[PDB]
Amino acid sequence: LSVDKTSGEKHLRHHITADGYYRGRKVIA
Amino acid sequence: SNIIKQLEQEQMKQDVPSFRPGDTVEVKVWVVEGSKKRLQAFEGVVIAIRNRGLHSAFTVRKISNGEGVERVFQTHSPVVDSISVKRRGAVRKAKLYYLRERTGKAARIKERLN
Amino acid sequence: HRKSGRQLNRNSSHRQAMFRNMAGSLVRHEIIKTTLPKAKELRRVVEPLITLAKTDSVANRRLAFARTRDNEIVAKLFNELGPRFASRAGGYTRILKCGFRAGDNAPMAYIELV
Amino acid sequence: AKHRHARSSAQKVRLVADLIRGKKVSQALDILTYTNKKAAVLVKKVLESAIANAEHNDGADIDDLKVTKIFVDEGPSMKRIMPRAKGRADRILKRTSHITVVVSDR
RNA sequence: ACGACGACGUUGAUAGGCCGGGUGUGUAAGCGCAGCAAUGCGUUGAGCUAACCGGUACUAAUGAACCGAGGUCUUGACCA
RNA sequence: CGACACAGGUGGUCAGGUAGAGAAUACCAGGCGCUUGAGAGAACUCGGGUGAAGGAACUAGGCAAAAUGGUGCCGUAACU
Repeated sequence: LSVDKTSGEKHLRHHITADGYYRGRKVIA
Repeated sequence: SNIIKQLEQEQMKQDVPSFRPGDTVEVKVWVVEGSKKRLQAFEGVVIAIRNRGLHSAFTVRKISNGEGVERVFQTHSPVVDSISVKRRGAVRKAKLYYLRERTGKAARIKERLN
Repeated sequence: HRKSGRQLNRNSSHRQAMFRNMAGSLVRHEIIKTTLPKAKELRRVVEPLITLAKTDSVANRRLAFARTRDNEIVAKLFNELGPRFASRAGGYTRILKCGFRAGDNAPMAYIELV
Repeated sequence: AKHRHARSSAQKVRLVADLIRGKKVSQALDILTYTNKKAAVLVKKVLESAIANAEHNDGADIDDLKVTKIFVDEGPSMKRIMPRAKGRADRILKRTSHITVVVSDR
């Protein structure tokens, strides 16, 4: 359950409902 | 105007560019240059198509006059040595702005004809 | 070299091609996934395509089924997704790039239609 | 963890096992992430999985478990038709690897 | 060419979209009357298109990690 | 068959499938994608398509390239 910038919900597959990420930068809420 | 055509209305100012040049149109140009003893009067010369010229500093075109050995050359209009022009034939058609031919093929039914 | 023109990732043919298709994908399904040069140029395959196809008529619907070979998502572009973008100029269907996926390392967003 | 199967080369399957031979397991994870050599992965799946099974089973603390011994020597060989040149036939005496990893409490 | 170099990173116009400016071609869709037809006409000296520029941030330039010696000595004047 | 899943070699039948001057190009039927990949608009060849003016001046030799080069009418020399 480790998130890059923020912290909380995570999954080594899809983005996250908080700001979205993986390594990119885009994706907003 | 923009910084490209804002500094071009001075030299060779856009003096009411005579309707024609236009296709087959052959407006007898003018002149006032010296080259020799500065006392040269008017002059005359037949033209044709092969139009040319842009926005700011536009030029006449390929005179293509039959008289004499042949033709060529031309002074951009307007110019330090410019003056009003007149009319001629009543237009025609083909494609004015670029029209070769007429050269290397100038005869009766050939010239003054597309 | 010279200025920045188009981008032929492969050759000439492989480069109209490709644009079509993966263009009708953003009208059949509001979700597409290519690469980096991805649909950045497909953002063009769509609008052009929208507009000149905005208002329903004869001199528009044809331009539609000319770039996109399909009857299913050529009529839906009308009566749907317009009139649905009425008082809205531009911003047709943009998208924010997404992190690269497995296999061939290449970041890709998801076109989508807003 | 340990090491079995593969199709490595043994020769190039080391030097990476190097630098990560000393103590400190953390000093074995920070490094090896950037090796720029094919001999980075596979050898990382281990030593990282070696610390595993070390926590659960064979009780040990990750805070004091370090790398003690790691060697690379084994095969076996195998015939391999690897068409080279402009057109010929040659058997490849290719050899596999052996990446040993022991991350116990030092 | 790899590397480098240079600008910017919201105190943003860097790039794209849109509009406009500056350009390339050349007479549109449709319809009327055209015409047997090819396509000749009138409506349009009308459309279509662009690897320029400007305006405009509307869209896209985050977060966060990290390389990291630690003021090395023997010894001239001035200052305190 | 040729050491190998080597663009080499190897007999017969289908030469009326559709458009032309034909068993030539494009295209149904049928078959196939089994002749390693990804990113950047160098210098640096082999293949390839021709240049404003002159034009073989290159060269052992115009080698190479190009040019004339369908059909119908008119007309057609020396020599035999």
